[PDB]
Amino acid sequence: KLTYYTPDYTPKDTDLLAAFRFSPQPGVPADEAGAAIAAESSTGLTDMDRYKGKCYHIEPVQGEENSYFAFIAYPLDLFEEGSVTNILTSIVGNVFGFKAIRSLRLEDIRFPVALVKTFQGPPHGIQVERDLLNKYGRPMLGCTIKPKLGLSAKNYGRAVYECLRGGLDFTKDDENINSQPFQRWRDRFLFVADAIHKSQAETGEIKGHYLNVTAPTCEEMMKRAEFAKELGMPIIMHDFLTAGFTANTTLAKWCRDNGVLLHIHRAMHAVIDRQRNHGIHFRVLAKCLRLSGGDHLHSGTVVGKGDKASTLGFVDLMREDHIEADRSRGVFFTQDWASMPGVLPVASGGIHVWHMPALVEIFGDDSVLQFGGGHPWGNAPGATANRVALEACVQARNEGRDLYREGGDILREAGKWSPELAAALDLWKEIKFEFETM
Amino acid sequence: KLTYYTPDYTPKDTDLLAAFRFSPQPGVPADEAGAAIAAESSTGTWLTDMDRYKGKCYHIEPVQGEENSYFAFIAYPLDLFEEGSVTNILTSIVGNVFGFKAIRSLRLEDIRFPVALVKTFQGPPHGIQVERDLLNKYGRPMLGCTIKPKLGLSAKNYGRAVYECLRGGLDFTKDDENINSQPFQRWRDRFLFVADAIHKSQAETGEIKGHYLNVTAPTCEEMMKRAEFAKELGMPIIMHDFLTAGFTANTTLAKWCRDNGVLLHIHRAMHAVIDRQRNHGIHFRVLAKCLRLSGGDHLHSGTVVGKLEGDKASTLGFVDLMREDHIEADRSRGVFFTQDWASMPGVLPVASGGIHVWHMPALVEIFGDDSVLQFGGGHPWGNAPGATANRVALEACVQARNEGRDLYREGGDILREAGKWSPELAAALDLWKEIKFEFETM
Amino acid sequence: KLTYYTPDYTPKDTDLLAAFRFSPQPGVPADEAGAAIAAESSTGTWLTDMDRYKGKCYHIEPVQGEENSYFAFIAYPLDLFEEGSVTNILTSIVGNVFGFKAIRSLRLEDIRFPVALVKTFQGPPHGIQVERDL
Amino acid sequence: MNLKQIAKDTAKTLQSYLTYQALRTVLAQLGETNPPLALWLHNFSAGKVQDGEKYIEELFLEKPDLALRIMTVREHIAEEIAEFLPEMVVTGIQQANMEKRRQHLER
Amino acid sequence: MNLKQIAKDTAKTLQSYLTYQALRTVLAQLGETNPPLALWLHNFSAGKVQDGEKYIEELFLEKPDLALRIMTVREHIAEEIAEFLPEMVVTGIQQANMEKRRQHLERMTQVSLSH
Repeated sequence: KLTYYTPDYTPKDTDLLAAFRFSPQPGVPADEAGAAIAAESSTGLTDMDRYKGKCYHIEPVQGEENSYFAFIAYPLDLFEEGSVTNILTSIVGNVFGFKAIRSLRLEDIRFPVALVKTFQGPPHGIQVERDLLNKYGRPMLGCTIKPKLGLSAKNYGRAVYECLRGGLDFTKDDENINSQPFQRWRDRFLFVADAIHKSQAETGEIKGHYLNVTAPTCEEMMKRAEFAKELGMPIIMHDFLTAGFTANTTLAKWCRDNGVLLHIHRAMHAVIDRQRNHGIHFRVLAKCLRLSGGDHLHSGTVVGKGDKASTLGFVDLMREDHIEADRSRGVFFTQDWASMPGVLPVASGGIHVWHMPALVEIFGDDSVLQFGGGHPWGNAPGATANRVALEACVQARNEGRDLYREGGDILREAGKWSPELAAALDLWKEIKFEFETM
Repeated sequence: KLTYYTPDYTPKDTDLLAAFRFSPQPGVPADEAGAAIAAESSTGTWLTDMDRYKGKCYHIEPVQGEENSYFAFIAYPLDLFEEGSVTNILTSIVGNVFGFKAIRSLRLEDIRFPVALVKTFQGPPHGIQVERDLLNKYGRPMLGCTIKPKLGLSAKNYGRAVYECLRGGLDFTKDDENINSQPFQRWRDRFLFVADAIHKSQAETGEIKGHYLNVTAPTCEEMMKRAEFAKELGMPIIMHDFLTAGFTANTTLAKWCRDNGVLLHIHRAMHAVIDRQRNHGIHFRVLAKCLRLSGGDHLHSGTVVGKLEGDKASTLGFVDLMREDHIEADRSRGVFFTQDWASMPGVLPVASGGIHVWHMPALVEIFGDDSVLQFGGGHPWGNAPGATANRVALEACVQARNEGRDLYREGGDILREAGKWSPELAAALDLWKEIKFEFETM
Repeated sequence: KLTYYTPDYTPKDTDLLAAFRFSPQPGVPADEAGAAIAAESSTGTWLTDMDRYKGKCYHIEPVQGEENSYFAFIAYPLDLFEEGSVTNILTSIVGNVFGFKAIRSLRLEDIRFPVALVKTFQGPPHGIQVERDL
Repeated sequence: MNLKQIAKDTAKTLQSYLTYQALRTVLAQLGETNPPLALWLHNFSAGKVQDGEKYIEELFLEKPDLALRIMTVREHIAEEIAEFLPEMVVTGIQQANMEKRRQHLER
Repeated sequence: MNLKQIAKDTAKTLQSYLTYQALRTVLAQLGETNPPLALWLHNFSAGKVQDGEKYIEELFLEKPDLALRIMTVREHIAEEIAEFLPEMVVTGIQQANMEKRRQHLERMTQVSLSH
């Protein structure tokens, strides 16, 4: 028999817990699978009983036939402190190649408080960040320039200025822009710096741009990050996934040392988190970014797509200090963070203005509403439209209004004060379906 | 009015090319998909001549047999990509396009790196040819082995086991891939004792010995701290988990290696998360071209005998892809584009795990001289005899090949004969009372 | 109205704990002492939920035999303390509480470092087992 | 008399509603794929939704490709969710009838 | 394809439409017993039929007997006509879709021959 499947073991608080979903191959018993997954990820003069990873509960995912949830407990000694990399390598390294499994997917991980205490986490995080940006009482506005290259840094710089002066809080570097032949990075930085300085002065509001430090080598990434620091830039961005966890963990400590906010872009995530039957779900990765270090993280749009139930869950996970297990929202185990600070979720892509009151009610004041492209009047009026729309919503909420059944009016009303907001709303003649009455 | 699907465009040599396979959702036509994939990875916004920067989807074909699966070929201007940066290449190609609501599944199959771009990367810190001259090992594959178990073993003792192996006639030894620096085996100590084993065993065998030291760490700072110290001990080789550590961190390490003339072993931990499923993700073939580019001298290509057919052809293909300088496009081996490397050195494929001695003749006939055949766990007499067994089996195999024998048809005998000279090899072979199926006759 | 003496509080695992023994001056009741000691080492000032940060004195007992000597148990939130810093731990626990005019004498007897805090320290550079192998 | 044409009309209604749902799918799929066409479609569709069968006829005269596409989508959604609706509208009303009667019983 | 969402909506819409049809049943039956109420209910519900539970919440605030009556009527309707539904929708959609493609094929060949 197997000593890697222990159906009676109650997890010690100090354990690291993992929830996997798998389909075993025709013939393979579930307990064997859960145990091999346990064995391989952990260990296999045998007072080894300390270090072995134990598989302590298996259950069938309701509905889905040939689907099982396996819970595995890991001792606090298996993992290098402050290493998200080693955490992964120990958990995901090899268990995904088993010929006895048709597919494996990592759903959730409970990081014990004793391990969490060995990570810096966000270099600032929600609470602090506001005190620094002086922004309070509303979600923060940002937006993405379009297109990427084909714009001389002088123009990208002019385009950025248009947006920040239009009444935005942030603008963003198109994520596949590091340093290409027709937009070398240092130039972009200069002109973006100048766009912040101008627009901030004229508005009397703290302005930002997520400068994209992501680079080939660590050496190079620091060169960029800190020349950005030289310019007095408040925020830089990083593609934590395609760059790598090690490379990031690094940048995040630097950010705390230099008091620079960190915007994390989740490039490449779809390659891993998309498929239900195989891979790592985003909720895990989100926790690991919180652990590595980052002040913002694209939690993706909510209003497109189930998506909802599962998204709200990990938004809770990257924001709160204590998170109660609730399977219906995707929360497999209760999670403490022991005063490690929260990461601001970022709603990106696909969203125009009509979505505003939804986005406010779903996400609340601690979120970044990113608006990548296009208003019939240019960047500045687009930025103004989107600001008024937001201000209108924060106040409508505070007065007590229902942002779902009233969203329509709230925007049409404030629409009669900003002609820029008026033209934005005009662009989308809405579709409602009524059934044939009378 | 879709300028992102150009069926007539013949690619320039300086272009980057990419072959995706996808399942379009009900309703979506194939050309709508390939174009969107092209747009998103490149410009994607929808007075200038933008044309230069727009990535073009230039050919679409349905997968033979498979229904609702298509291959999409896309060309990318050399200007889209930052130099030496695989990170940027990835973020540009695999960054977003995988999330499309109009796509059931997407899998990246192959990439043609243009010579013009290949030239902007350092590649392997040394590569096959150099490394042979460095270690003085020629005319045979290289023998390594993994120590089991992981933790629950002191430095003094891990080190002892490493010595036992290397002294028993093996080239290499390796850290378990989840061994970095834990509450009961801090790296500084693992490094001290491993170094001692190498020096001793090396002097005792009169043969160059090495152990892959796992410098994989939480921060670039820490990762370097270790490599720096492995250097200080005069170690000839370190290992690094390029995937879980990330490509940026690696590119960095691979340069450092060339500067300090330290060989760089590359373990692909967590590869299976991406490369397993036929219908979604990236194929290891790509990640291997990437690992070649970023940097590294060895790379775990997995074994070819545990896993069955179709891995075979596909694996043979990408072994060639990381070894050779020019690789003809051959669809049957899973090679979508002809790849050059403009004299960028080759990576030694490493055949890892699940393989014992019996596999030896097969492994040599498949991988040939330029390979690393890892052997982790277990011989009835201990590490050294186990090592000797494996070593003699190999020596016996090479010569049998050089004499001109059929390692498939004669593998059995070539081992049985050699076994009459090494009792250690005897014990090992006799441990596997092998099964053959004959149908009933008479 | 003393929120620094909580006789029913069961300590969390992540808490720091401390056992003081003290001689209270004539007149001072034991619960007044333990609470003051708790307050001073923690917040001590006397719209938020401060409760998290207030260190609680959770048990008091007289020393067997010795008259006018009591043991005072106090719990400290994991958040009160800087990581790897014994200095800070000390300054927080033994910094001030020893000077009280209402106390004849104070002696710190033991501290329970929570595993969660222990994990933030490097500890011995090698320690028994390693050093033997060294 | 009732149930015969009550269900007859409800079928024609469901038909029309899935067409709207097919449209909103093709909207989102185009939302990422072809913003220009997505924009056009959305504006053209506004209000029309009422009758599902009349809508395809109208869309056929403008851009026939898109009319065809929605037809295949509505067909796909019907075949893949139809069987499950009876076990939901009934148990959805039954769950709403037991819950609202609880509110009346107290207040 | 986000069918989990598309199912729950068709359920809530069908439920909101079976609330409207329950109102038609009580109206035509109460049209013979109460002309003043047949006009009273017609006035109160005019343009409020687009949500099933937003309609019931307001009718509970007016006449609790009328609110419970619709609740049992819509209870009966779904328990009766819902079983035959899917068969009708699909075959209905497939009959129509096949016919619209034929009409498209006839409009296809009429533009083919004139070319």
